Amino acid sequence: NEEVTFFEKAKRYIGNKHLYTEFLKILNLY
Amino acid sequence: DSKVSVTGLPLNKGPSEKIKRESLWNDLKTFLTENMTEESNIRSTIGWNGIDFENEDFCSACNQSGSFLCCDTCPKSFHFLCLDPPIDPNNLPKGDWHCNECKFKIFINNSMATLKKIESNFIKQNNNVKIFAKLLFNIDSHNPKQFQLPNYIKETFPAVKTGSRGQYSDENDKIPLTDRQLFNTSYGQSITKLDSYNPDTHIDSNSGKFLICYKCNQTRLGSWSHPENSRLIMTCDYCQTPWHLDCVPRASFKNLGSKWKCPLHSPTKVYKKIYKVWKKQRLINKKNQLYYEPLQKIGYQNNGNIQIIPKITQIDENSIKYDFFDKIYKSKMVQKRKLFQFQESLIDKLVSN
Amino acid sequence: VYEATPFDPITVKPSDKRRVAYFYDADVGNYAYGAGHPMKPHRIRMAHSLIMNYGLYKKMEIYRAKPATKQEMCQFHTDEYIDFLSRVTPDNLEMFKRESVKFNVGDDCPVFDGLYEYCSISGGGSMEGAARLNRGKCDVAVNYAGGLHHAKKSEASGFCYLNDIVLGIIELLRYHPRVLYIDIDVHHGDGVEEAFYTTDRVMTCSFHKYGEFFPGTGELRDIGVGAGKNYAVNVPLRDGIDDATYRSVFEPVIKKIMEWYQPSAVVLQCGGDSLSGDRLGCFNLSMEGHANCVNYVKSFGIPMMVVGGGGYTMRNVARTWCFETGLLNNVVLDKDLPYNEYYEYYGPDYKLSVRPSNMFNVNTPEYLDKVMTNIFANLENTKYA
Amino acid sequence: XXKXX
Amino acid sequence: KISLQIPIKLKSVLVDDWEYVTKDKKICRLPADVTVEMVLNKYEHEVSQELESPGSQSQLSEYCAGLKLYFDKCLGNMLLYRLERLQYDELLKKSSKDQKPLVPIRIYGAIHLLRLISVLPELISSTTMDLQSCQLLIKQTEDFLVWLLMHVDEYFNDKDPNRSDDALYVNTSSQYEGVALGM
Ligand SMILES: [K+]
Ligand SMILES: [K+]
Ligand SMILES: [Zn+2]
Ligand SMILES: [Zn+2]
Ligand SMILES: [Zn+2]
Ligand SMILES: [Zn+2]
Ligand SMILES: [Zn+2]
Repeated sequence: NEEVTFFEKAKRYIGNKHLYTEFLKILNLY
Repeated sequence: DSKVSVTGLPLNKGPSEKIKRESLWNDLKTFLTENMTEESNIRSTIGWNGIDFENEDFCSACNQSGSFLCCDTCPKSFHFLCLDPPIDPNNLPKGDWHCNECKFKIFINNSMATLKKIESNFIKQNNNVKIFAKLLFNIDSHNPKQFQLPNYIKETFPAVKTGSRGQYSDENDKIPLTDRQLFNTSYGQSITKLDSYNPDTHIDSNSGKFLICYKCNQTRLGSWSHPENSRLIMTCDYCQTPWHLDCVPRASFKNLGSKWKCPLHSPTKVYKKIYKVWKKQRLINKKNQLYYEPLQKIGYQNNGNIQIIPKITQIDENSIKYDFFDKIYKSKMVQKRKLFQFQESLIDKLVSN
Repeated sequence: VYEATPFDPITVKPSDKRRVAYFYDADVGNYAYGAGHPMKPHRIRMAHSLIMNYGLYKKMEIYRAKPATKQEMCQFHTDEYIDFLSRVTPDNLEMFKRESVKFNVGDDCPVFDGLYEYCSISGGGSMEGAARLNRGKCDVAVNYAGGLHHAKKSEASGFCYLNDIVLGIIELLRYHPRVLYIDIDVHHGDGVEEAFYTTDRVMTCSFHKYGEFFPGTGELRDIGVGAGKNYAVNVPLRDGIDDATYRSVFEPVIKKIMEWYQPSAVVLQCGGDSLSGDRLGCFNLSMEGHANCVNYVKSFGIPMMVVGGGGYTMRNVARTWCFETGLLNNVVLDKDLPYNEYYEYYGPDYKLSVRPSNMFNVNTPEYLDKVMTNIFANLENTKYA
Repeated sequence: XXKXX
Repeated sequence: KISLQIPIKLKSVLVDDWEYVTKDKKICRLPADVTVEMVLNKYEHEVSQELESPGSQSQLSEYCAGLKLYFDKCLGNMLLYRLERLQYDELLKKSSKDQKPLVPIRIYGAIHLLRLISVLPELISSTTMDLQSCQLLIKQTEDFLVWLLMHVDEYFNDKDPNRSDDALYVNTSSQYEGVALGM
């Protein structure tokens, strides 16, 4: 319900695509 | 006494007319001391008593510069540690020093029929290891070398380049500074440290707009009727994200050693501290890097070596979402049931009294 | 937690009257590193003349510490390095070509003449200076020929062949539990920080310029290892720092250190290449913004030991050292210089003041906020002395 | 590198 | 010309070793815990039970003995970087002092054997062997390489000399680097 909103908020706030990719790589490593 | 000093002329000589023309317009109380100083030896440790050719200008082995022991027959020169076996620079045997190759030649008397003879006898003797016979015979004809990887090994990884003196470089080397030979000359006080001029370091070179810092979301260009409001923007060398020097707490411009890396790249080495090591491979290009797209999405582990699509595992944002949420949910509930069981065991142990 | 402040003049404290001892060997000034190297032991002679023409000899005792022996030098350095230093000379140097590369004593630090004797004078002055602080029998100990804070255990670096600050601090540690060492040179005191990097009995604190600058050590994240973790403070700054900014950074850090560490003795290295118009430094301090640090460290009232250091312009260093010694003796000296032997070095004004430039200052308030917040967060863990 | 000379 | 196939994991091991001995200024920790003799003895003692025919065993034993002799004779000549020749000299000194000759197979680990293997094709192509014998040597070396790749997790760990201890590499002081490189 709200976690979809969390991931969309992160995708919006990062603003870029390479930065969002690096963010997803950090999340995968964890 | 007539020999010139720092001043330009002999010491017992006044200034010339050229210097005085181009440099012109047109009792004391430390007599004492030998009366007031009295020695101090109050310290604790005062008990302690207390073909006329010339040799090359580089080593034949490592191909570098230094102080060489040279060979008379051939123009080779070697460092002292670059020999076999290494020689002490003090206790050097004088007399005639020859290298391995010239010594081999003078030993065989420059006759290769004798080379036939000795090599045939050698291969007859080394019958135990007959495969390594001829090899074991050639090693004695070569001057020493240093190790350098074969080029069919260095070229498997394309981000790897041999440095100037055969050193390792891996794309994190910024570059040597070429017009920083031009920097020793410079434009006057217009420094390479990037001081006193930041109107055009806040402006995107190609597009034309301003570079906006990632953390504070402003390009503090200041105003050059008040230059104390500028804030020294710098861009990352990999993703080109701009940051202020006061936001990434750095106080420098990275100019010489390596490339500066934004806080927005994940790791390249971890040190889990549980301690274990890397989850990141090397870039094996040459078009031998094969990818895999697993048929199961929400459980695949495979490495920390993924590639994100809309051996390297191809994974998508949805599987990352699900894996993150699953991990945190199950760790949450497991730690909560552990605390639950611990506290209930505590209550039955305390009421047991 | 930084906040801007002005710079009010220096007024001495009438209560803090300390029996100062001054160490000077009339031979140290005659040993010159080379033609054109920027190191002159002549700047220690110049200073002394000023100190003697202002009448400051009637106020303190003047001594001449007996020079260190090869076996009091090896309390820190190794026997091979000290033997090399004792044996080498500019003529037999070609015979020592393997130790000139091992011990680094050929060209940045050259072999010039009576090098062993200069090192002996420095070390003996400082060990003796510190030894008179332990025997109960001084309050401040001045020795300007010391302050070679770059020399390592078995290597010379930075024009320094013998680390005598370490010998002095070892001599201090025989009676004092905790010792503090403050370094206000423009460089990093890398030898003193290396020698006491894993111990919780000496706390080093150095304010330096960090960048692509010699020696390239001393980041904010170097805080020690082992039992001496959080007992090493590095404050890196940018070019052109001024008196008010340096004051607003210096005083809170040092007050916090003294409140949580509670040292038993101090050692302040007041090398003056952080002044304006130096040959190697990049700061923009004046004479009084440089002596305010000494006055503040003297405020707290514990046994103190002031040593020399760098300084590449001779007149600026001479005048600053004279002024600092004067205010250590609880007087502010006149600004008109008296007639002394080196009167003509101090043109064109012939006054006791060092002038700053209009250089641009790049140390913003938010950078110093971040630095001081990190430093205080670290220091929070050294309280229970 | 080093300090000047 | 001769061609040898090396697994890419061992190629990355070699590139890592080239990175360490070069701009990281590290040397190896000697005497190693697992030397060349131990690796080759374990390999031969594990494989000799594999195939039954006596000829395979004779060839295996001859290859291992020749590899030992050749590493002994080649290590100082061609297998050392320039930073690691001061270590070689110090070992040679402390050996000659004790009236004992240096035997490199009982000191040096598996990374130097890997160096020798990688450099083998050029040494083979510089001699005047047969072609059958070159291909026999290459076959034996490729079999050894796959066996060693099966054990790569046992001889080539990463342990950060700077962090805990007993890694396969050690840091050098400025005196070692001054006398070794810049002399
Ligand atoms: K400093
Ligand atoms: K410490
Ligand atoms: Zn060489
Ligand atoms: Zn020759
Ligand atoms: Zn910002
Ligand atoms: Zn970046
Ligand atoms: Zn300095």
